[PDB]
Amino acid sequence: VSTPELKKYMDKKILLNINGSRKVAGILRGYDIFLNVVLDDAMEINNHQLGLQTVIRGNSIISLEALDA
Amino acid sequence: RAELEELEEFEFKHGPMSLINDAMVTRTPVIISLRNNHKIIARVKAFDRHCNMVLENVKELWTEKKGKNVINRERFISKLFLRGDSVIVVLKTP
Amino acid sequence: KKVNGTSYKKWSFDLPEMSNLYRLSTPLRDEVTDKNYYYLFDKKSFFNGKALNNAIPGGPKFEPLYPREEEEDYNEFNSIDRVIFRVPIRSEYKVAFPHLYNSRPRSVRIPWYNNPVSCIIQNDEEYDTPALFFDPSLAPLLAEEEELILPNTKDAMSLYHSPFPFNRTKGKMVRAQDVALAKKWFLQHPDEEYPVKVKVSYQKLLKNYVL
Amino acid sequence: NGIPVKLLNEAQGHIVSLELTTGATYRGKLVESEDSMNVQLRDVIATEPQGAVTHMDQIFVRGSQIKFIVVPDLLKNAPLFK
Amino acid sequence: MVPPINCIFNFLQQQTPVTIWLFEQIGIRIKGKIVGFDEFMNVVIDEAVEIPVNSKGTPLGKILLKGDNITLITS
Amino acid sequence: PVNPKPFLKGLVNHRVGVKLKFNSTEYRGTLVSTDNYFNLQLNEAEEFVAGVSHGTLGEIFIRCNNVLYIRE
Amino acid sequence: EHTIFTQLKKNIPKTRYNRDYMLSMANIPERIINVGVIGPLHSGKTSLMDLLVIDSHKRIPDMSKNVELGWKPLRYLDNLKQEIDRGLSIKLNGSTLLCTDLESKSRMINFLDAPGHVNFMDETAVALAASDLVLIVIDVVEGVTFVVEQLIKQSIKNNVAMCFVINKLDRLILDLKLPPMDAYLKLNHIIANINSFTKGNVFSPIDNNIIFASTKLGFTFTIKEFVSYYYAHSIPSSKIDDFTTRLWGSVYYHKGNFRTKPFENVEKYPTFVEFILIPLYKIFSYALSMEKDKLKNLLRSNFRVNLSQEALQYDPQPFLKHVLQLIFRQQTGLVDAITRCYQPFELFDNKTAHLSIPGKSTPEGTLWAHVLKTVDYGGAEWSLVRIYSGLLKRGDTVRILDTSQSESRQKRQLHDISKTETPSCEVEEIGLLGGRYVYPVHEAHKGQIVLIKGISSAYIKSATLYSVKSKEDMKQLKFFKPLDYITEAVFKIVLQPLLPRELPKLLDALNKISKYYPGVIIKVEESGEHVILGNGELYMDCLLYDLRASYAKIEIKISDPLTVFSESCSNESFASIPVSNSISVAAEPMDSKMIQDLSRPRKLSKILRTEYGWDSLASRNVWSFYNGNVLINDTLPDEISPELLSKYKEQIIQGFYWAVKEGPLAEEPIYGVQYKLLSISVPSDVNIDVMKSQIIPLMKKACYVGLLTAIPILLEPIYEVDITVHAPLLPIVEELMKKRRGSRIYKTIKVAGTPLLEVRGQVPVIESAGFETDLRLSTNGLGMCQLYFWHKIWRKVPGDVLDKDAFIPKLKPAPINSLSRDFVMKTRRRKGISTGGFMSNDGPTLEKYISAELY
RNA sequence: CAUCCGGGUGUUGUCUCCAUAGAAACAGGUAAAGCUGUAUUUUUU
Ligand SMILES: Nc1nc2c(ncn2[C@@H]2O[C@H](COP(=O)(O)OP(=O)(O)OP(=O)(O)O)[C@@H](O)[C@H]2O)c(=O)[nH]1
Repeated sequence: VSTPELKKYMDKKILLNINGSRKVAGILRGYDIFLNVVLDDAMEINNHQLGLQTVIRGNSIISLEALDA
Repeated sequence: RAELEELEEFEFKHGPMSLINDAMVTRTPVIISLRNNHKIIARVKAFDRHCNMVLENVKELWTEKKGKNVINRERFISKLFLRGDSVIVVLKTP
Repeated sequence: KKVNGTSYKKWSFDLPEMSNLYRLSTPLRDEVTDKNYYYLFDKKSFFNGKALNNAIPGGPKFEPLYPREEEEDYNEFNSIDRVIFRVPIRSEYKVAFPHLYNSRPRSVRIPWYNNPVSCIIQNDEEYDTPALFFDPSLAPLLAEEEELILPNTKDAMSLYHSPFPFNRTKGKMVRAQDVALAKKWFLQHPDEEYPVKVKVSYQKLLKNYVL
Repeated sequence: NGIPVKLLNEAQGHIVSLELTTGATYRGKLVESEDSMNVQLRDVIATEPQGAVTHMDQIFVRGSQIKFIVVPDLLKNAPLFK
Repeated sequence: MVPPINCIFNFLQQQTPVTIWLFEQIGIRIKGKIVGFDEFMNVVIDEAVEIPVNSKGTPLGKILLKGDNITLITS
Repeated sequence: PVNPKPFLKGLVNHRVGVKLKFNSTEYRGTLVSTDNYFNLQLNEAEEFVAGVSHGTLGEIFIRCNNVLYIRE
Repeated sequence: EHTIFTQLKKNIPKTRYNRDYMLSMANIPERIINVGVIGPLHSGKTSLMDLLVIDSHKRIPDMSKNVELGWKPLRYLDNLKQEIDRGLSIKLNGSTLLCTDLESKSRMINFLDAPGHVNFMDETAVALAASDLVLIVIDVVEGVTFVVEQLIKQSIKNNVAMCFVINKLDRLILDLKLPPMDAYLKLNHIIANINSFTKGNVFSPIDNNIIFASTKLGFTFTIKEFVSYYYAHSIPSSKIDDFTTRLWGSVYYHKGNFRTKPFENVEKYPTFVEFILIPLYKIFSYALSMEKDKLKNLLRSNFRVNLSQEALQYDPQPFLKHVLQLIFRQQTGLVDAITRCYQPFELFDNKTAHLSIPGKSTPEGTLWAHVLKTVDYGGAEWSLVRIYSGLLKRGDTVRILDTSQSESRQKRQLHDISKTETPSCEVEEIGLLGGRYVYPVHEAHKGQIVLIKGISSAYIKSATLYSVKSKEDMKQLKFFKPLDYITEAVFKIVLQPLLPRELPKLLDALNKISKYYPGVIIKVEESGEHVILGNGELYMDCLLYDLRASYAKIEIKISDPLTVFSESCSNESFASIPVSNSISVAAEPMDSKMIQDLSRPRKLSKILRTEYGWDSLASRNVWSFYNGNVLINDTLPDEISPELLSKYKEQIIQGFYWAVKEGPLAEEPIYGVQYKLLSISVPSDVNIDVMKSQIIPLMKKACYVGLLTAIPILLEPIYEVDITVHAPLLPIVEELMKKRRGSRIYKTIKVAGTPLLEVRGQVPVIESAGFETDLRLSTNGLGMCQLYFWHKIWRKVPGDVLDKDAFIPKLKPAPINSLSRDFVMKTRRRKGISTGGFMSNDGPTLEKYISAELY
């Protein structure tokens, strides 16, 4: 019912901890009620980039730790 | 609620939940695969939205196996309820 | 069951009867119960006046209650040429702000300072209407359980608004030598277009009360 | 409504503890939660399932992947319950 | 703000190279072009190609990948 | 323009193959019918054990939740 | 240490929530909402606070039978004899309450009951300063009065989150007897008015900002609260927010589970009216009018609430109140609304900047608190202090700075950019508010407002306390400004004590008064004539009572009430002539708009000037104003830019400051002037200090001369005047206005859906002198006047000062031109400037006033 | 300071109306009363 209040994390670089001990990085662009993240694309954790902009699904997210304070 | 139920029934009759219904009506022996490696050869009794099943004359088939080993075991059960999330593929052997 | 019994000590009613009683009374005890009416006509106010040896044109007067001793004798404070007499500074004031306008207030009670009133009291058939206001600019928890206005409620509100006796639908009983009715007319500040004798009488009554 | 959710909400501001499905315990000031336990924390440590700890500023967490959330003993006394 | 649905729509409009990661499955990925859109994340994807991950290519036709097992999108 | 559900509908009375979650095994059979929840019903279902036809089950009904993808 | 604490705890009401828990919560910020309940006179904010208190506590001590029943209101936060007896709340006595929300997230709330009566805005100001959210309350009936608007404006300065409480539905239901539709319309109108008053935000029942109430009958609610209680049975959890949204506005509901289409068919009664107002009306009618059994049945059915056996036998009004209480439960809705309103902490930073300049905080290294008010809660003097950052433990030795010593400190810091802590304070005990007790606590914490007992000796009125541990910390630190006690004092009174054997006692009491009432400029004059500038009559009276009864206990003489007049000119100056024991200056009357702006970086300043009064670039360059009086000081000759003699200004303007403080005409301050330097004939032999000293007198003299030249005037202040009469008594009011000298009716505002002509006005404070009482008597207890000064609006005292003929009578009031002078002369006499019962005014120097201005 | 003129509250006893058992529940049946309840990403498909 309630929207996830990620207005503090808008336009900030976030370490998205996702399923299977995996990780994604990137600046936050948008979101919705399911927790489906819209972010500008970055590397997968030595390190290598894929894509320009990325849209991560809600269920996959274990965490999204803020790189920028 | 009643209307909704009716609609659901209609859908079942039409779409993918028709075959199962038919089987139930006929009451033939059918095999059911599962998540935990259990081939359930059984007679169908009940049916709902979630693909839960009340089963009669039930014959489960698995393999109790701590390797290296090859054993095939199977047991008879008189009456057995089943949950839908375990089920992957149900098949009717003619 | 509307009383304790034949002792006639406690009484306890329902609404319609009470309303009727109130209506009957109306001619006799129309004491105007907008609290603000009595600004500078409360008992407290009267007391203050008495202890200040000060009047209200309607209100009672007394023997001054302390030794009337002047002899302030014109200091740099309270000279003629220092203070400025723009305002007439009537007695009306001196009691309405006893601690300021009267200097040396011995035994003077703090009075009230209330809000304004806005009401409709009418003797007509229709109820719950905007009579003489100004106009504005521009499922259900109950539907059809009720229609909002009954038949009693026309007078219920009035009763609720009312003076002491009636606002309560129950009570205790009182010696009939009790229950002064003339009281409530002589308290009510009346003095405009009555003859002087009447006014005097009213004043006397007030004095009697007040003491 | 979910009384544990309510409790969690109440705790907001406290130094809560938080273990996931992965088995990684966090401990820190709770910032915000929702109907679904979509937690945030501040000044939070992060224990790896194997052992090693890692400090971090602002974590967000998703309730579905949260296992159990430890609240301090103060909230036992009052006042959500009755 | 730019919602996920909106993003998906944009991608569809574009018909650009998309690289999907599978849920609870690290070793396999998909790479194609978005054709469809649904109320859920479920979308139909023509010109798809399966990829074993560098811990190359493999043959794969036209596919609709179900919404529940998605992880990544990019376009 | 082509959404998934309509594609699925179109693909009725035609060949399809389905992949599964844990212990992944491909299928191959002619599609009988489908619904909004994506539960499937196939005829002549061959079992591709990672691209190896193990057995022919025939007339089968696939539950939606273990399914990975649909292919010709 | 412990025993005493226990004893203290014992002497107090036991609370429904646990106090320990509250204390614990108060450790953690974001769980402490500081709210100031603030409104017009008799909004019923105190009453509301009382309700909250009641809800909180198990049983309250002085809560008698009658109050319980619901006849007399109980104001638990009246406290003091003054207030109990007066009918007005008269100081800031709030309280601290752990409250749950709709969805019970417990949160501790520092509530503060501001007084409504205008003459105590001091207290309101203090509340605002303290509080980060401000519960505005409004009387439905009197509507959004000017006062409310003013408050809103002044709260958007502060700045603060504005939760509104529309109190007195009961009065539109019962007194005005509005049809429900009519009531709804009225409410809408009120909301619109509120919005208009506001600049940025929008207010409505949706989005939890309005809170509808009636404290007499004892129920507050928000739409959301209502929905929670009595629209969760009927609807699923998904479509509840939507429903709520639908509820407000031009929206209708024709039969359909669960639609609800905006507009429309056959019958009227909108969604709001339908699902709320109508219900309320029904409740009222059944509560009063219906047979009891049926009502009970209804309440069992529709609301799921049970009338007890005793409650059935209550008298209507009390009974009604009880019913309402049963319906709308212990007021969590209000709390929820408050929570929704407060952002939070987006605003907080801004607010703190406003109070104490922008910059950045320092948490662990140093604690800082705003000593806000000194008060007398439990007899002894406490200090209500908001700890802004850090945590202040019992017995800690603490720095202090009265907000007089604030600007200076800042300046010093700037200049800087051996250790020297000027005063100190041992914190003897600390506790919470309030109502009728201090709950004593060891730790003060960042966020919470608390009464501290050691804090007093050093400070008066307002202060900053802190505890630094370094030079860096000190540097970081900022100091709060003095509170803009919105109304600003005007109304004068001169004390003597009757038996001057006890002048000392009076002095002692006077200090206390100054501390305790913080809107009290108490000037001690040269001639033993101790002076008190109150906000106004009532406030002054209250203060007098406090002094003459409690804080002194002496027979204390009291002058007829005066006002401070101030010195300004009509024409411009005509001859800058210097003085010697050598500078000459001359002044122009400033533009009205500019003055107004003043009342409410050089390039920037210039730009501002240009925007305001159409001033040129040179003019912009020259200026350097002072005091917040206001006067403007311009360096506008020819030679000054080449000259470095006119350079080094910081010293030069001291004289100007002095002049502004104490004028020529009355030693009564200067106002509304643009001063212009025309010549500064400094000699060759400097001796710098001496020169500076000379300038300090000389500048003042020059200013005086300029004023004299400029056809100077005393300015009276004016009271802006609310009058809420019954419509047909407006003629009476008009007549009354006519009767006195100065007065004016700007606009007769018809209040929506009442008989009340809110007839705003202007009245000179001097000719007020109990005006309120006069108004009330004449208008037979109708139209509560209110007089005030928020605007800081001054005006000409009619006619020409410096005319020896003037007037006829001594004891009587003087005519208007004549009065121009009379006041001035009397003021002079009061000061101790003139010599005699007959005297005059004239300004040296020199040359016989330039040969009487060349004849 | 006191004097009347009135008043509650309980402690009791006495006079006129309304009552009316000498004990029931276990195990669950019958009948009523009092509250609690439709799988596609965050809980149970
Ligand atoms: N009709 C009506 N009267 C009310 C209502 N609320 C309060 N009052 C009455 O009006 C007066 C105002 O209540 P208070 O709480 O004393 O007002 P206040 O907010 O303290 O005003 P200040 O004294 O200026 O602080 C009281 O005598 C109450 O009985 C209301 O909702 N309706």
